[PDB]
Amino acid sequence: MSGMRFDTRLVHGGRRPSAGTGDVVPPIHVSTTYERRAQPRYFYGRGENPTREELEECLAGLERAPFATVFSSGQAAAATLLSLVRPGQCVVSTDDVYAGTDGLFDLAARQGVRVRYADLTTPEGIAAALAEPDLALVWIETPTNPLLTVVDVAEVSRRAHERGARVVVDNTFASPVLQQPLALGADVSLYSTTKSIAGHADVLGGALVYRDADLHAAVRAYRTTAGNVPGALDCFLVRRGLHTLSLRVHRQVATARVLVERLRASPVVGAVHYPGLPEHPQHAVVKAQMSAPGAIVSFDYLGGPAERLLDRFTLFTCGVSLGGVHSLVECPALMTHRPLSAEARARRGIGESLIRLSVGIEDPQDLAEDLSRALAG
Amino acid sequence: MSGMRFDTRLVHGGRRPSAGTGDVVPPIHVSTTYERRAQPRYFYGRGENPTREELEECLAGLERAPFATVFSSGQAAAATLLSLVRPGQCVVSTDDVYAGTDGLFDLAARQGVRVRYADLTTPEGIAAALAEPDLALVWIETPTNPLLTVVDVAEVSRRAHERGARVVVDNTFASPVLQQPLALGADVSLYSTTKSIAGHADVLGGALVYRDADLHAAVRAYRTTAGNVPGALDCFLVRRGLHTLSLRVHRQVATARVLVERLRASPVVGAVHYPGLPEHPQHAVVKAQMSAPGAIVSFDYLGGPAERLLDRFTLFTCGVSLGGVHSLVECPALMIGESLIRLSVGIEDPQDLAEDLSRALA
Amino acid sequence: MSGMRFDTRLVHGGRRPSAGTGDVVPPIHVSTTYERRAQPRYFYGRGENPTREELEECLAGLERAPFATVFSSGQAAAATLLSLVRPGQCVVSTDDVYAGTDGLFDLAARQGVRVRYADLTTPEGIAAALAEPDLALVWIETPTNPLLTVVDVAEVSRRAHERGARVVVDNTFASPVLQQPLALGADVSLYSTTKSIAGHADVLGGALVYRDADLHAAVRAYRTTAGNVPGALDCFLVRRGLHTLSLRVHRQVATARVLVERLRASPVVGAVHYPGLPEHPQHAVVKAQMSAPGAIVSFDYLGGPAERLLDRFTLFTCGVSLGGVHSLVECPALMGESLIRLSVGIEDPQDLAEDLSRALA
Amino acid sequence: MSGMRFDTRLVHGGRRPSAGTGDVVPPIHVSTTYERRAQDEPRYFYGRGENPTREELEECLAGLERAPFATVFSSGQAAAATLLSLVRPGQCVVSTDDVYAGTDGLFDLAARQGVRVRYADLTTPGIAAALAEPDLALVWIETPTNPLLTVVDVAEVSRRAHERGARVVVDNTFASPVLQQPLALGADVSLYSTTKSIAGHADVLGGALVYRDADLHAAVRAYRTTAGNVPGALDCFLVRRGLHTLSLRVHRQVATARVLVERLRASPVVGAVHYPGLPEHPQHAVVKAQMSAPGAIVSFDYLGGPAERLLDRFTLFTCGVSLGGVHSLVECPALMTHGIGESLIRLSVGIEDPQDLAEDLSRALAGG
Repeated sequence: MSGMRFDTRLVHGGRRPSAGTGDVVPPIHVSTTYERRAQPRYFYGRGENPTREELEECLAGLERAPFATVFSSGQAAAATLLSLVRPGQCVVSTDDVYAGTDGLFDLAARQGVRVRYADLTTPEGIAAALAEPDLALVWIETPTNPLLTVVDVAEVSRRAHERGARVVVDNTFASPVLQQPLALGADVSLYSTTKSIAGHADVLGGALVYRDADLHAAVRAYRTTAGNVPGALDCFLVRRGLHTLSLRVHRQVATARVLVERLRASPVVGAVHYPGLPEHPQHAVVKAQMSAPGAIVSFDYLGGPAERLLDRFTLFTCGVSLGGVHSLVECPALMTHRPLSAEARARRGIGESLIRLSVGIEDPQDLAEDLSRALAG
Repeated sequence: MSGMRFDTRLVHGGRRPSAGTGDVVPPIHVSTTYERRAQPRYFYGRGENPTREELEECLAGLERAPFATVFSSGQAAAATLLSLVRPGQCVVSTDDVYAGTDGLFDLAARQGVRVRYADLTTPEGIAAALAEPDLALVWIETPTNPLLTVVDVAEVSRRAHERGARVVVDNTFASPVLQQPLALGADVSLYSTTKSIAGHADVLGGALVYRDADLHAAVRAYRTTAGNVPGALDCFLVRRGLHTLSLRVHRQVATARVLVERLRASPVVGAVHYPGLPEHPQHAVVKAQMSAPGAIVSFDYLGGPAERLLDRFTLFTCGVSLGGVHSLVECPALMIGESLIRLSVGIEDPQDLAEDLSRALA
Repeated sequence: MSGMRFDTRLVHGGRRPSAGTGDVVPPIHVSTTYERRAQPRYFYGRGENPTREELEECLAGLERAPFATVFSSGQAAAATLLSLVRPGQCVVSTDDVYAGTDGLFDLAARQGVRVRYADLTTPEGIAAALAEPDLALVWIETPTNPLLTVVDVAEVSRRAHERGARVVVDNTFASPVLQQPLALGADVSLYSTTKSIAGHADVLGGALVYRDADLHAAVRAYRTTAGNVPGALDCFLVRRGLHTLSLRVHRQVATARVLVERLRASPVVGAVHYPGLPEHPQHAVVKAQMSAPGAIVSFDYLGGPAERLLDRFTLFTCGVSLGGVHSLVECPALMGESLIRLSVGIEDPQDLAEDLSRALA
Repeated sequence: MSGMRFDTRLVHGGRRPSAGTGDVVPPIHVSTTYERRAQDEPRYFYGRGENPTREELEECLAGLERAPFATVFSSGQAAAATLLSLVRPGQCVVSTDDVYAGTDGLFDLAARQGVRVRYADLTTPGIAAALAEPDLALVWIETPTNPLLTVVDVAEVSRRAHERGARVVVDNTFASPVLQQPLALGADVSLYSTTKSIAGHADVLGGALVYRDADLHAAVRAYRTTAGNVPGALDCFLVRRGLHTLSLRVHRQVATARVLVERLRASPVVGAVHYPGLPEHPQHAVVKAQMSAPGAIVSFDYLGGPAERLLDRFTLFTCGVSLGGVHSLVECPALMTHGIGESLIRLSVGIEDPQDLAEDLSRALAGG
């Protein structure tokens, strides 16, 4: 795939043509076991599988990276990377990370990993955070959920590498269509492929994309031992969804922009959060590192109880997750951030009436009409 | 899905709620049999299946039609419709029809059906064609393969209905994104969903979309008896591909236009066939019945035997079929001049495809 | 697979090695299209598919036959075979065929095929039946549904071939574990693989198994033109179920014998139909052509409306189809008026016997 | 499934009715996301946490051991990793010396987290010494062992371990719940690679834990959700589908293994033959007390020359690792997976015809 552009690699990356039969779509390798005398690289499915390898080759290609490793889930990918941090070492992350990531951070702390939360949006926040001794890993999620703030990956990576730390970007929100963490200076891109990469809300998966060969050996050794491998049929569905990733993301972004303007015009809407708004507090950073501002929107609803707003949607689905072809709506205080106390949410800037939209690929006018009907301004 | 626009119907058409569990993507119904005391519409998988029905509901909705029936393949859909023509009756069709369709025509002829091929692009061709006695079915493929000629569906349908005949359009090439045969006056839209509807070259399927309730009973009776039904996992894959149909088709068309301009400037290219060219012999009809001119292109290669060109592609795949995410190239005569080449445009980067095409031609 | 016994062929028949990777289970070929320059037998999925071919090789091997062809369903396999009969020619069939088969016979008749139903259990029935002019096909279902009548395949085949007719046996009920129609002299074995061959009630399929090369060309030409091909994922599920076919059938038969003993001892049961009973009117034929008497049983219920009996089962499932791991019960007249049919699954025989007894009570 | 016998539970365990349509085989729930307003009782939020197809498989597995809980995983390793994650810094795990290589791999990781791992001989009243360890949290029993097929008395070790307050897990992958019931024997957890005989068709990876403790249940589910080592729905469907025929396959495999053992005992190029069913097996009394049949794994010392040459001669047995599937497998632990001689050979007996398998084995042993 040398010289081929992004949209071509989506279709042909890892597409091994089939010797003898010539299948355009590679066959699905379900076998757990391999005949030793018929080859000698394939021994057992937990360690080796061609369908899985083809997906990894495709993902790596999307970032022009030498390596990728896929997992049973996004959580499993994060767990694997975090497992490389030793007791006594430090991970610096931000406060507002994905609840699952925080869940993993809690597990790591109980094994003696130091987790330090920080403000990575200011020079003083960054300097303070990276002053931590034995700093092993800087964990960046950008844009963040659900307030959609962004962290300057290139700048944090520069400062972090001065301290000898590894930098990972959870790039699930943006996808490699919109953001290229390795090109920005990060060491690892982390994905829940469950979201926009597979894109059809019908399979779980995770991925790490990176360039370091020692990291590659460590990641592969842990996956084989921990056994957090995806099934071949799952890899097939992720790979199949991947073909249309740039098509889907481009449509989702265009519709999100339309919905943001509807929200700004509604009398029952307060603050509107979107990386693309000119008045976004980190607009220069968004423009510098995202080719488009994404398909997630959040806003403060002023018109009455959030539960009633959620009940009025007839096209948007009320549920968690994001990135899929079906548009979704949730209220973080009632759903994704319900386990937190009201005081914890207040401290994080997550109001009771904050609403989050994940824009799918439905007709933008249908989505706009459903939103207006629900808002009932 | 009333009031919902096309792209919304692609995502939510037939997206039946799961009571209790609340699944957004409906679960895949693989069971061949059903407990009778637990219900009473479902008896046996060949007759009834919820996953298959959801796909049919989606397809019917894309044409705002009351009925759709899916099949194990496009050929099976065609066979089913053709089975309704009785011995002694006549089918009139476009001359360049799909070889499989012609294969079916040969079978029908051996059953006492009269098959007549005709030029349906002229008023004289149509009048001559539709003068056949016992005319039961007019079989229109438009645009045609591989010269991409176009037939006026509304006009042929008007004349055919005066003779009481049924009109089917094989709408595989254009897809319902670009052409709406029922809205143009046809009685049936026929699809190989194997091509652009499923779109990922990993499943076979067919479909009929139509409005007549008597036709519906006959089509379903034949499918149940002949058993040319698709599997549930196949319906799942077709339905999954359908979500992105308008995304894929719009991209394929945009890139086809880019390739056509590259072809027109190549000195080893002669005639270029594409419904979107201003000088296309039926361009007025294209503008009237297609919302965009499609993703299939054909052209005369002047540089020698087609094999010389075909061996040089490094991104296009040399193989048959069309409509998929992977770009395909073939020589119809090998796989209509000896050096006529047909392109099926996929969703790769247009500049990569244009470079591969230019490299092969040079 | 030469020299390998039946149970081995179930596991390794058509199990083509994967060059390079060495997969023990062959990978699933979903691709509809093939690169021409990368080979040249594979052009398009409706015509050619390695996963489908592997299943066909396995099925042919189970009857030591050169050819097999699989289809989207048992009905499609039957329809394909029926398409070879010309208007004006005659098909002779057993009177007790599958309802779907009767549906196909009606379709064929509306195209000018003559269908004659006959008693193929007596010498006079056979002689009368096979006297039809232009006899093209003799259609044997044995044991029959739902009365479990049995037809002597070797004898009918002998007489039919004298008349130049082709003989097909619908071998769905028995499966190739219990009955081998080609070895008995028939020309074609027909299967709904939907039933015991796939065995898990989760995929539709059909198959024809035969030896004639001209028939092969005709069958494949029709399948390609009619497009009644199965998908690769479906072929995968059928092939996967096939591994355990003899294990499942042996268990089902053993349990069926226990249930038959229960039925015969019930005061609310009249006639009991089962090929293995000494008093079955064709028991000598059963002993000569079936290695075991099958897993299907039917009987007359005398205790009241069939619906009342059906409602009382708590383990048997009330539904159509047969051959699967789940035991099924149906009333043919609703789905004599009081005839009940059992399809025995692989549950514990004592659990199934208790359920049947509670229901009859 | 109350009152139903084992073979019935294989077919109907977890076979949840489909409201409205009445599907006999439950539909495959592939959706990762769930509509919140569509649930009378809100149980499904997100696929990593909840999935009906996965739950039906778990319900079936739990039912096979008459246990209240089961949890399935992306692999056997992931099931083991989950259980091992619950051992805290400062605590001790005691294990059978000859454990599965992957289990040893996990033990190495745990040791780097401040867990003390002690290997022991649990076949002799070895047990007392082993269980004298301070802070003993977990006793890890694999029985029969691989590849020498020695057996550990589960009830006895469980008795001694519980006096010390330790948890007892049995890796029951080799025997399967058809032949051995660790929870009925006194253990706290049954651990499976369902990749092997439970799925049985060598076409899906999976793992499982089966247990009774509700506090354990909460911890195991919390870890699986956070670590994300969950299986896909299509994989659960394939494991569940394979499970239907589990007792049929195992009974056949055992019968054929007994035939092969007799063939092996008659060979001039075979030394020691290892099989739990042999009368002279050193733990024969324990085998009879805790296994309903002696299993489908056989190993033996090959005396005829280099093992690599022997492996090349099989034409029906497949040379490869893993076990329990419908296809018979052969390996040489010293050359492949690993008192294990250079010429020790292990057979995993499949469901092929016993006479075909015996002839292939005899042909390979004879050479020529």
